[PDB]
Amino acid sequence: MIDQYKHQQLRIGSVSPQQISAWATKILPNGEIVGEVTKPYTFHYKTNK
Amino acid sequence: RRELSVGLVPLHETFVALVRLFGSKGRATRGLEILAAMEKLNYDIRKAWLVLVEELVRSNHLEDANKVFLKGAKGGLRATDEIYDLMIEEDCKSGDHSNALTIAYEMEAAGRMATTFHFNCLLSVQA
Amino acid sequence: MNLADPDFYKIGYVRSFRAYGVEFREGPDGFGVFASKDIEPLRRARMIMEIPLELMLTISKRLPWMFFPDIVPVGHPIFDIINSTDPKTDWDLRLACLLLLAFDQEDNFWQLYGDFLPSADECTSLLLATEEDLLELQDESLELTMREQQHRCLEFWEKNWHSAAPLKIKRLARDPKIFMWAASIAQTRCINMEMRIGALIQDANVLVPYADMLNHSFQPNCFFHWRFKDRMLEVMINPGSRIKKGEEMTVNYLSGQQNNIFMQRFGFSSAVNPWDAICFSGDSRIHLDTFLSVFNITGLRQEYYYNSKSAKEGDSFVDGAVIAAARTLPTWSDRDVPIIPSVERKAAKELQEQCHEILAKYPTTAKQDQQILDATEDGRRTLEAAIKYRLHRKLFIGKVIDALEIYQDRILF
Amino acid sequence: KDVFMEAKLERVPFLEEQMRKVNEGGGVMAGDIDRLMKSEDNRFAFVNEIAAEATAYVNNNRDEYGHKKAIHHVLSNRMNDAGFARPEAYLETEPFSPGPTYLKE
Repeated sequence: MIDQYKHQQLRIGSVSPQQISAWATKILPNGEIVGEVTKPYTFHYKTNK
Repeated sequence: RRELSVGLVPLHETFVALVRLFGSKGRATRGLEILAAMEKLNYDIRKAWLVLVEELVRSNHLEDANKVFLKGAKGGLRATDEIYDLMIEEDCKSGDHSNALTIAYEMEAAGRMATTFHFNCLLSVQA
Repeated sequence: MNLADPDFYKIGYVRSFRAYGVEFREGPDGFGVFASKDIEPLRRARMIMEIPLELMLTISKRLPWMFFPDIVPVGHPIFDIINSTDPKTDWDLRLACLLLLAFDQEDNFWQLYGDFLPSADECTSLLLATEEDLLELQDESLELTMREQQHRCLEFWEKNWHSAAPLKIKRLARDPKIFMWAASIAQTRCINMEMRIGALIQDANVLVPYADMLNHSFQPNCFFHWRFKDRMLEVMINPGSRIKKGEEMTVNYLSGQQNNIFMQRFGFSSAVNPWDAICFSGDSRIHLDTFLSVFNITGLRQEYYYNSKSAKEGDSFVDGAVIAAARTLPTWSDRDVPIIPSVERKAAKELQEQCHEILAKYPTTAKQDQQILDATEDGRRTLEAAIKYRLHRKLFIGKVIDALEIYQDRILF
Repeated sequence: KDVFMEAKLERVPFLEEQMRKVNEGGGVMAGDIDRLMKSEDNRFAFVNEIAAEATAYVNNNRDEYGHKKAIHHVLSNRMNDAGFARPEAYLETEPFSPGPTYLKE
C-alpha cells in the first residue's frame, strides 16, 4: 500500500542585501529606481496625502 | 477496408493481428481506431489492448506505451501481472517516475499489492 | 420445492438471525436456498442471511487451537485429543470432535440443529460408503485415497476411545460409525475464512448453520463476507445481477482447483466441471486461437468468457466441458501471429482425429457403456452417486469429443 | 423441544406510538448511519467517500439541490439498495398542515 506522499517545506534564514533590494526596488521605464525612501515624510501637513 | 463494405464481421484474430503491427511500427492513434471497432462489435478489448501495450514497449515507443495503458486502465480493465512488472521497471529505467508512480497507484486499485520489487524500481530514480 | 418447517427459521431467528428475501425449501435434497420476489440490478451488493458468530464452531487453522464461541470448558479432557492431532493434514478430525461436543453439552444451538442435518442414511460423502460401493467407481487413485481416508479415522478412534474413556469423552461416540458421520459433516460443510474478531485477524475453519444450505453451482452469484464490528457472517448478492422469483442462488465451493477428484471427494459429483479435463498427448499439437474463436470464447485462462452477444444464437452447445477442454489440450500458438495455417492435414482433421483415437470411446477400461446411464435404482444415498460420477465423467468425455469434432468440422464457416 | 419458542417471540403491542417519535427526531437516520458504518474499517475514509459522492451528485444535477441535501440523498441511495425503503433524501412532509409553519415546541 503506497501512501499518498506529500512533501511540503518551510525554510527561514537571514537575507542578503541584494535580496532586500530585489524585494523592494522598482525600476520605472525611465530608468529611475528610487527605492531608498530618502525622506521621513509620513503624511502631508496639508491634505492627508 | 473491404470487410465493412461487404458486411462480414471480422474475426477476433483479425483485429488482434493488425494491432500487433501498429504497435510494432509505432502507430499511436491507429491502434485506438481498431479499439473502437470491438467497442461496437461486442468484443472485449482486453486482449487487444494487452498485446498493443506490450508491443509498444517492445519497440522504443516509451511515451506511446504509457498513454495507451493509462487510457485503457483508467476505466475498468484488469491487466496481467507481467505487464505491471514490465512498465514499472521500464519507466523507471528511462527516468519516468511520474508515469511509473501513476501505474503503481493504478495497480493497487485493482487488487494487486505492490511488493518490494516495485518499490525497488521506484527507488532507483528517487535516489 | 415446498418450504421448510416453521421451526427451521426459528430457533436460529430467536438468536438474532435475519433472512430478508430468501426462504429455504424442504423437498428431498440439500435443503436449498431459493429466493422470493425480484431484486433488479443493484450497485454494490445486497446483504442477506445475517448469521452471528455465536452460532458457529470456528476452530483455528493453525496452532494454537482456539474456539471463539467457547465450547470446550477449562480443563475438559477433549482439548488433549485435539492438541494431539496432526496439524495441516486432517482439519476434519478436530472439527468432528467439536461437532460431537456440541451435541451433549447443554441446550446448545447445535443440539437442536442436528436434526436438520443429513443422517447416516442421507449424505453423499464417500467416507460413509462401503467396500464394494467404493469399488463401483471407474478410478483407482480415488479408490486408494478414499480407502486410506476411511482409515486414519478408525485409527483416530481407538487412540482416544479405548476402554478407559472418561464418561465425558465417552457417550460422544460409542461406535465408529457416528464419528464417521461427524467427520463427513466436517469435510462437507467446513469453510476456511479470515475472521477479524478484535485486533486479531486469523484464518479459521468454520461451520455455518443456515449458510451450508446454499447449494453449489460453478456459475455463482453469492459472496461470503464477515462484518468486522458486530461479528456477523453475511451472504451477498453479486452487483449487477438480476434475481428471479424462486430460482437457485448459489455460492461456489472450489474455484481454481477441480479435476473432479477432490470435488467428488467433498460431496456428490461434478456436473459441468469447468476446470477439469483428461490429458491427451498422443499427437503433436492443435491450434490455440481457433477453439475459442469458433465459439467466441474469451481467452485469459484465469477468466474465460463466452460473450453471449455472439451471433444469431449460433449454438446451444456451450457448457463447463467446452470452457474446460478449451484450455487443457495441446493448443499450439507459436508466434501468436501466424498465417493461421489452414493445413487440415496438420493443423486440423487427423490430429484431432488422433485425439478421437486417443479418446477411442472410453478405451482405458470400458467397464461399462451407455447401459449404465439411468439404471433407475435409487438407494443408500451413496450408491447411484458413484454411478453418477461415472455417468458425469463419461458425459464430459463424450461432450469433449463432440465439441472437438464440431470445431474440426467448422473451420471454414 | 426447548420450551421457549413463543414466550420469547410474543409480539410487543402498543408499539405504534413508539414508531413515530423515532421518525421526526432523526432516529431513523442515526440508526441507519451506524448500520452503514458497521462494516467500514476507517470512518474517515467512509466520510470522505460520502462527501465525494455528494459532490458528484451536486455537479451532475445542479439545479435540484438546496432542499434535498444531497448528502441525505446519497445516504438514502446507499440504504435503499438492500431493502430499507428510506424515502428519497429522507424528505419530511406535513400531511396535516393548512398553515405555513409548525411551532416546533
